[PDB]
Amino acid sequence: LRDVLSYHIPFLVSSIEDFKDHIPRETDMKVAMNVYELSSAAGLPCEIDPALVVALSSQKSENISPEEEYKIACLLMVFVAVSLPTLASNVMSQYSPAIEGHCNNIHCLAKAINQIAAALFTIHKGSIEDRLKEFLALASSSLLKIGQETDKTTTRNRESVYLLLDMIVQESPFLTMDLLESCFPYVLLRNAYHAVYK
Amino acid sequence: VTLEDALSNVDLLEELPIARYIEQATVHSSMNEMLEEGQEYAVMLYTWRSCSRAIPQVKCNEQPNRVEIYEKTVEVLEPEVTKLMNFMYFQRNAIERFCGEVRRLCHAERRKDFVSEAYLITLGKFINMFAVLDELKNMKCSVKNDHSAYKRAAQFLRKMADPQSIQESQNLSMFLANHNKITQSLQQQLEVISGYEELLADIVNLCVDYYENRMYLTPSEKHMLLKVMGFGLYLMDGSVSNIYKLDAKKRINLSKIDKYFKQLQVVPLFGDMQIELARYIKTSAHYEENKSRWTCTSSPQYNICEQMIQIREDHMRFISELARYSAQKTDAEYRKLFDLALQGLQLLSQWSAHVMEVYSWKLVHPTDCPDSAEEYERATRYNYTSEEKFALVEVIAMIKGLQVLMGRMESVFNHAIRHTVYAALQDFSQVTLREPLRQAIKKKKNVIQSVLQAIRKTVCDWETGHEPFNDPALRGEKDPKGFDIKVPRRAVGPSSTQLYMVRTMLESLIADKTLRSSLEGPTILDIEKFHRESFFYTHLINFSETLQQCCDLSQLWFREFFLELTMGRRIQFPIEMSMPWILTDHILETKEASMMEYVLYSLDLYNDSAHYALTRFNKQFLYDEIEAEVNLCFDQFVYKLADQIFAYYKVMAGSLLLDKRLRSECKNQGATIHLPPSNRYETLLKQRHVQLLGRSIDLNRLITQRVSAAMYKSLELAI
Amino acid sequence: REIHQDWANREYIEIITSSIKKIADFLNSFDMSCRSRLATLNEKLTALERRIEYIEARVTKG
Amino acid sequence: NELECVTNISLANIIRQLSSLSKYAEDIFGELFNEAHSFSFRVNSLQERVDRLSVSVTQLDPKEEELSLQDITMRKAFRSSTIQDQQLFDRKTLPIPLQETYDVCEQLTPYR
Amino acid sequence: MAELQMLLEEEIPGGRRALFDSYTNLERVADYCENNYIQSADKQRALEETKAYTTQSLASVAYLINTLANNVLQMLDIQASQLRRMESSINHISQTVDIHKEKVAR
Amino acid sequence: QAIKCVVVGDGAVGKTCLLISYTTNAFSGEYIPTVFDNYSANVMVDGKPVNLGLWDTAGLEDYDRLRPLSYPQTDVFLICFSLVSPASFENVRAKWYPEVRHHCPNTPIILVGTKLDLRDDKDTIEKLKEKKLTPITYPQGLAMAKEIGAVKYLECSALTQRGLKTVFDEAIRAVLCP
Ligand SMILES: Nc1nc2c(ncn2[C@@H]2O[C@H](COP(=O)(O)OP(=O)(O)OP(=O)(O)O)[C@@H](O)[C@H]2O)c(=O)[nH]1
Ligand SMILES: [Mg+2]
Repeated sequence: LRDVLSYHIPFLVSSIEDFKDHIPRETDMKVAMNVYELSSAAGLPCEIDPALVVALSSQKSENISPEEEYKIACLLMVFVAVSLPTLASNVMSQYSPAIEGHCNNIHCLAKAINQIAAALFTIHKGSIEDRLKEFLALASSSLLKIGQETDKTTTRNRESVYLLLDMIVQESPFLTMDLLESCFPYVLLRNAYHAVYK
Repeated sequence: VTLEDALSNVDLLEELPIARYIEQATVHSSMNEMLEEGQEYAVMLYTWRSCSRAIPQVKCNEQPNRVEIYEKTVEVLEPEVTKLMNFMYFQRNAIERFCGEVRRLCHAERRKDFVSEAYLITLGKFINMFAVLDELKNMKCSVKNDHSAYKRAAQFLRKMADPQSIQESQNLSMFLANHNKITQSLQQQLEVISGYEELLADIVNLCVDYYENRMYLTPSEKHMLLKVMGFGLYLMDGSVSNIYKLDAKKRINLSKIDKYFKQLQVVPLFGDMQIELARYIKTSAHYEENKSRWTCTSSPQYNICEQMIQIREDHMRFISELARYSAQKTDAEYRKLFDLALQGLQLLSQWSAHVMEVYSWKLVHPTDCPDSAEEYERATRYNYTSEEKFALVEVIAMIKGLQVLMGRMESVFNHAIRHTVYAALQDFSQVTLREPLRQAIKKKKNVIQSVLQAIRKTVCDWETGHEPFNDPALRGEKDPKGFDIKVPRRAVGPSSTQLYMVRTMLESLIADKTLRSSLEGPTILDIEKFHRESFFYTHLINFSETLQQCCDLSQLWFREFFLELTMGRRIQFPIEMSMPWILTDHILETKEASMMEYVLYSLDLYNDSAHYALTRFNKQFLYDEIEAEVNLCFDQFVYKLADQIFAYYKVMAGSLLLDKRLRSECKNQGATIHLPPSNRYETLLKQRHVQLLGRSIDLNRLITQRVSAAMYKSLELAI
Repeated sequence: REIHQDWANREYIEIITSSIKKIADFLNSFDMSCRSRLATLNEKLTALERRIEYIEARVTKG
Repeated sequence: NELECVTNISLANIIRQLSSLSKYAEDIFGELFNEAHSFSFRVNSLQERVDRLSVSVTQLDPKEEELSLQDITMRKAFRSSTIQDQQLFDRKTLPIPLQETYDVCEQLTPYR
Repeated sequence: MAELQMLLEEEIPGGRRALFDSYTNLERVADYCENNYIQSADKQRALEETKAYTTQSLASVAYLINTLANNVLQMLDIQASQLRRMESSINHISQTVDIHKEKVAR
Repeated sequence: QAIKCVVVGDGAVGKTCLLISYTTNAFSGEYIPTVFDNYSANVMVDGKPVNLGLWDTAGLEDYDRLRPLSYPQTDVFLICFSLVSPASFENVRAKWYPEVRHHCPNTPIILVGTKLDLRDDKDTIEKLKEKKLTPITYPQGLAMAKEIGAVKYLECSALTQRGLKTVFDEAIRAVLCP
């Protein structure tokens, strides 16, 4: 949509780009959401998707309270991170250069985690950078653990999960390569890339 | 103003976004100072270049500038004869001292007295220094020609020369004339002494034990042991001593040496030169009639391709174990850091040894490629395959990746190492030595008393500043049942003098009635356990120096030895035959995605070579040559990288925009369009810290300029 | 005894040397970080300089 | 005691190392300041250019626009700057610390 | 704006001058303490004096480094802010030019 | 691997210019007499690396007390005579054959001429004719070399370096192969 609209209504697209890019950070969330919704309608790549936030905000039940919902959201990332190493035993998790991903579509978990975390923690006001940092730290520790042993069946595709961590850091804007280097050397990722390419 | 206040200011920066061993100790130091001077004379010879070519030539006797061309040659090559005088004087004195030391130590007292282990290693390094210097003098040729030109010029000018000057000049010419003069002089002065073969056997036996038990941490020491063993064997053969008779007497085992030579055949002496360990055996006097005993001469395991699986597995497991270790802890944690640091250094040394040994073997074994080519071309360029080059750069990248990690943890490593050594030494001295002291006190063992007291007085630390007076061991009576003593805890390592003295005393207790016959089982078992565990304490204390020395790969560029063999028709080899460029060029031309990210690790080798030359060689023309080579090498690398990046992206866009139905129909017909293989230029593009020759280079800017020009050209072509 | 005094003095040296090493390590890291920030700043500056030149040429008359 | 003298020598060496560290920091700060000062001049010059352009562009009169003939190509086609940096590792562009490491080490045509 | 030129030509040159003065002081004090220890009859007092001097030097050096690093970071941040403001003005000018051109084409 | 070569002959026959040209690729005319000199080279012959130590001996009558010590522990002997000097040619028969053989009887001997470029020069041969001397020719050397039992007879010219690579190449072939 962005490519199509670029050569159709350049004036409106240019005004939107300037409006979004130069929006002050100190502004409230309501105005920012309005800008993102308009930006999304224009096809721009907003970091936070207003549509996801709106869809996720329509939920309620008997035992729902703000404090327990926040705890559930925080615990969801921990569960995902601890479950990530289990993919190493999957045969269909073989990364291939011809696909730049995996046959089981596990390379899209990076954007799924980022979008889900951003929407959940902007609804509940919780910080995003700190939460993502904790998720990366837990994932890095677990990924190092699984690679420590030498079981053939359990670690058949350990390289594939390593590339997933690299994808998570790259796609995530709140996460920088400096944090990954502190918690995960880039040497392992380099070796994984060589092994799969072979 | 105070240590605590200064530490707080520093912390703010971090948040920002017996007289018998005294006599031997003095002798050991004297030999060490001589070895350093010998390496300086060895470096002077290796960095020697023909200065006579620049001197103008005279074709007729009527030249107005004949006298002046001779003045010139003399000034220029005067500073070079003076150092030759010093070198000849140094080697003459060094041989005299070595022979005298052997004369002192070969007396009948040897049958009773034992000799230290560090001393024997020093002697081995001494003879190795003689061997390398002899090779440098023998192989070098420009030295003799330069001296001859200077002598002729002086004679023509008659620089008012006197009787002693001509005698010295004639002596130097003969000294450089004689083949293997150093070896012949040493052997002649050593054959007179009777029993020198026994001391040589002890040195060889010590080297075998060290090599077998992995008693080393740096590749240089590993190669030194083999060189010492080979040189010692060559010296043993002669008109007085025979190795075969000694072997039949069980004094020396030759099977172990043969197996080691078979496994490893080539070691580097100094610089690009190499020595075949089997050469010493070939030159043995008694080798002709007993050549069947040695099987290492006949020539299978240097294929680095098949040795990469273990390297990758070892690299991954160590990194995984280490990455989790990125306000006081238990001694177990410090011990784990001690073990991890030792394992990392050992792994780095093993990788470095593999790379260097493969390079040395390939150089010694040239191939038999066009009809016309230089020896360097045949030795390096055409002896390497694509798989071989990829493996070498992979090992180099792993070495550097682990090196940077260890350097970052240097602070934590240093604290753990210092804490562990202090605790182990104090606990051993204050507890493990109580029982032997009690036994010696109970039954008069004055000899044991002196050594134990010296060990417990040189390094022991007392919390109260004095030795307790209630110790049962001192009084000689058996201890109750505990008399527990709380040793102090701190992070500081023993001094070099203290560590050497305690080790010598500790290892003097254990020797081959003897002084070891009055000790029980458990007492010794701890003694040797500490003896074999404290060797690396000094190495680990200076972690930074050990790490850089272990990860040194500055010998992959120097080629002075091959330049001399070109008969002076070459100033320096072209960039095509240097190893770092070959590896980089091969990666770029092949455009292999797997090895794309390893190119940078193959280009910073120039930094290591430049640092080694400046720090050790103390020469400048080598640095200038490095900069000139890098100047064009980087430009070629940038040009190729930009061109392939632009082509790869352009084809990707074209294929991505192409219709899929047409592609499927073409594939069914039999005219499928092959897709473009993916690459990994992502890391290269984002790089902005290409450090080379102490300079920061923005690779992104250069790639942007090339791509911008290419895009403009394409648009103009389209129109 | 002199031995205890030597141990204390050497401990003083060890902590001081460690402090010196920490300062040097931070100094190197700070130099690298500032240079990277400096490099990216230059990249934007040159891009702006090119863009303004293009705008001036587009609008200049004669 | 010789131990006291050895310690004092160690303290003197520590002072020397601290002084060396001070120099290793002074050169870095000086180099960065000199480089950043150049960027300040470049930014200031660009600011003046933009201000002039803004004043010029806010004065355009639409009636003043004129178009040339369709068959006129005499206008000088605009060309963008294409300066590609090269010979990067040159002796002149060497860091002062390398200079001290250089000069410290060791260092006939008319009659040929 | 004024604070910029203030730290350009008042802060960094002063720090470099302080660093040079510190270097000379470090060399002079080390020589004095060593000469005092050899000459002084009492050695413990000399040992304490040099310990105080080295601690003072270390604290001063760390303080100088911290202020210089903070000043450099502050200077870089304001430069980046100026650049971002410049980019917005350029974009507005470019947008103004392109609408002006379309009106002439229409 | 290492071959020791000593060159002997009459004075002013071209042994220094010969060795200097081989090692440094330069020539000269000045005559600086030589009590002793040393030169070295590293060349590959028959596909193997060979180190060539070269020893220069004075031929002047007076300096006969430093010549004998260069003889022992040698591999090959080089005898050089000037093609434009019959006196040097006969000295090989009168001497330099017994002198080398007496000190080293079982060592191979290489005999090669010198000053080949001057053999065809008319000016030099004419002046030799005023002395009633005639230059040596190729067959004469063949007979002399056969008489003294040398391996080969070759000819050289340092100025033109026409046959100066061959003489050293064949000298190594004389010791390493047989
Ligand atoms: N034309 C010509 N002249 C030569 C040649 N070789 C030497 N000469 C000249 O001969 C002179 C003396 O000959 P040398 O080569 O010095 O003789 P040498 O063998 O060293 O004998 P000594 O007289 O004992 O020193 C030189 O100064 C040259 O001028 C040659 O190949 N051609
Ligand atoms: Mg001569």
